[PDB]
Amino acid sequence: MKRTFQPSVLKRNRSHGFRARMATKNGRQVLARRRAKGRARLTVSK
Amino acid sequence: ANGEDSSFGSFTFTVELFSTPVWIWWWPRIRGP
Amino acid sequence: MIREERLLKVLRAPHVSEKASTAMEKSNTIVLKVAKDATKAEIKAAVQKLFEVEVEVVNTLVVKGKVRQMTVRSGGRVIRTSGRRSDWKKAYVTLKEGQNL
RNA sequence: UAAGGUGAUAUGAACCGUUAUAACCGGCGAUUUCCGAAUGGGGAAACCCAGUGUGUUUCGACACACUAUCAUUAACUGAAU
RNA sequence: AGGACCGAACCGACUAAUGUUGAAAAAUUAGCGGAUGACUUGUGGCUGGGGGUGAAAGGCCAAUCAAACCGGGAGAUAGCU
RNA sequence: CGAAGGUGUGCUGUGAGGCAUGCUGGAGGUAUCAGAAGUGCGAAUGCUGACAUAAGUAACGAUAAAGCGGGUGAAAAGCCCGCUCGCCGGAAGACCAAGGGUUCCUGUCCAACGUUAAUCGGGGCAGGGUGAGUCGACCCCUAAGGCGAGGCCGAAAGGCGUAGUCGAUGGGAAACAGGUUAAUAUUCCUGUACUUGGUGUUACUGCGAAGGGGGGACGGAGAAGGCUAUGUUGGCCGGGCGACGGUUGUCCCGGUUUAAGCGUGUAGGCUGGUUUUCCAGGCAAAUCCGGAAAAUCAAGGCUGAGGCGUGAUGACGAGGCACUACGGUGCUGAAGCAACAAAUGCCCUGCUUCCAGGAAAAGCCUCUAAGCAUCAGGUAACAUCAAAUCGUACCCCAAACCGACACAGGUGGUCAGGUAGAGAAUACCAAGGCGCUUGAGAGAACUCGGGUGAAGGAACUAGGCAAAAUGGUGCCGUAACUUCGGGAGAAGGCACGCUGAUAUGUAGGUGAAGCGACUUGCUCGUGGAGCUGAAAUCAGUCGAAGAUACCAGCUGGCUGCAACU
Repeated sequence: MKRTFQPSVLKRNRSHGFRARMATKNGRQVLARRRAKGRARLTVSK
Repeated sequence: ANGEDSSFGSFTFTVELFSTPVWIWWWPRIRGP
Repeated sequence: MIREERLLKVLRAPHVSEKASTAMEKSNTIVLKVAKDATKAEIKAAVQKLFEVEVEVVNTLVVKGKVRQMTVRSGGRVIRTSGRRSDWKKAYVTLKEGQNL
């Protein structure tokens, strides 16, 4: 059966990547929270 | 002469445990409706 | 033109392997480790100047590093660590007719 | 300030030093890759592609600087008219 | 010619059996329907929660849907256990 | 010279408890009287950790299957080598994209991982491995869409959008064949090519746009015809003469390969051509496009598979001859042709037809404007240089991806050999790849998946559920009803094998030499060698049975509902 995760690097980066987070102020607020928590990986960007 | 590896880069085996709730059908089970 | 300091930077080491030895003894080809950002023109100039040989052509590839695992002890306690070896660039330098080291 | 040092892992190796210019500590400097407001254009962060000058060249090319947007001010020029 | 016919790929899912701490959180085996079309499929894109989308079933919206998920108001309130 | 804590013993109080001291333990503990509380646990399907029980029980993950000999080893059902057997074969083979990220190859190890063992491994450790002007990305161009200077809106945040700028799943330049590594190859080597750009020299010259015009540039279906990939047979070459009757021949086995490029330009497709004059059009102007006249020849041009030549007296090549560590390496090397059959591939972005009327932009060709004028630029030849950077291992219908698993599931593209067959169905095979990581016995009930059953034949049951049955091709024949198409494969029948003859292989298909013409070769007409080859009829013949397996409609009658896909 087809499962929900159907990976694609281009779609991954376009949806949750660093430049996508930086494009809006809500996404920029996501990054600030993750910096405050001290996350080792800020985004899915790799 | 052979030596000793003394590494075992897989010696520490991390162990977990998790499960999932299971759907059961109860409709003829019923003593009612 | 490439300055001489750049040339003294771009060459890292000869690369030793049986593929390298066979290449040298078959095709007059020299295998080196080079700076990861060294272009083929830079490698050509560096070999031609620092080794005093005449170069036919340069072929390059990037080698991805592997994950290496070993332990470090930190205050009477051994902890397993993991990390990736750094990437490096390999040059296949074909010599016209000269003899190298 | 000094008889000890070259951070932990670290043993070792090769060395440095012993009144003073070894190491360590503080003030002031220098260097400070790439991404990131990121600002030369673009982009799927850490990558792709330039333009204009200045200088160099063994004619293959190379080095450096500048080039975002907005606000205010000034100079120049300047549509319907 | 054809939302034409029989029938593989391909797309479905009518019946039975098995399975039901499964090989599998919906499958397998034997049959079954469509198979040039209102078809099917890859790769991108757009629509966001009282909102979307729906050849309409309260269907589907990441194994969650008569109002998703995450975090917060929050130690809601609980004449009940 | 032994604190807390742990573990026994004795004593003691009405109780919560207290005291003493054996052992363990190895450094802390606290009279008394006050003071403060995270102050006392058996329960809350309480929370966390550890350990039981069922129990050495179920299970060990497709019923494709294994058996021996040798090797290594402490140990071999499982590893290696060999010989047999079995399974897939439009896949269970091969190559990728996506995704993964070293799983790749070599050496070592067997703790853990692997549903068993393990000497083995996609496991641990170490070392190695990815070579590009031509493949891909990047790059030029744009779709859907996104972002968007100014702008227009909006309590703020922000929304929309113009110029523009991004955005492939689409359009824009060029390499093939052999050889080679344990692991890469259109990347390395050998041979033979090609593209774009820069810069010089020479010769001849009108060049010059964010502008105009061409082009790129486009649907579905259907039907040829011409070919090729590929296959079969013959010829040729090399080998063979049979563990059991026969086998010097209408005998057996194997091989008969060769590319990009360059030259030629033919089956086919499209289109009249060439001059001259003129202009309310192409935001301006044009010699280009569009339009209108006139003359003169339609005998011109674009496009285009394949064949042929060359590439190539080269490469490869059955097999021999040597060495060997028996892995494998080295040397040499015959023939290398024809006929027939051929695609879903190519001509073909064609042709015919239909209506539902089938991207864009750049590269490319062309025209001029401003401008430049003996410059600069353009064209051609030659020379020379430059083509950077990143990817390249390996899996890829799967043990490397998505499913928590070495999970019977899911996953887009490409290739497609033989005999039967309409076929990419199906059966058996090739190349290639596998026997599915627990085995060994036994041969109870019962369960599962199947085979066959006397007599009966739906009596079963809610119900013919399930099973059994039917099943192909050709021909004959086929009712009511009907919207005239249907109903309809209605129903129901019959003939099917093999051998010989018609006919030493027929009808048909293909078609060589020979010959005739021509506009004189990739020509035309005639001819019929050779090859291939149904179907039918007559006669005979074997079996219980000739669509013999796999494969492959059950049929008919009356009604409800919904027209129908």
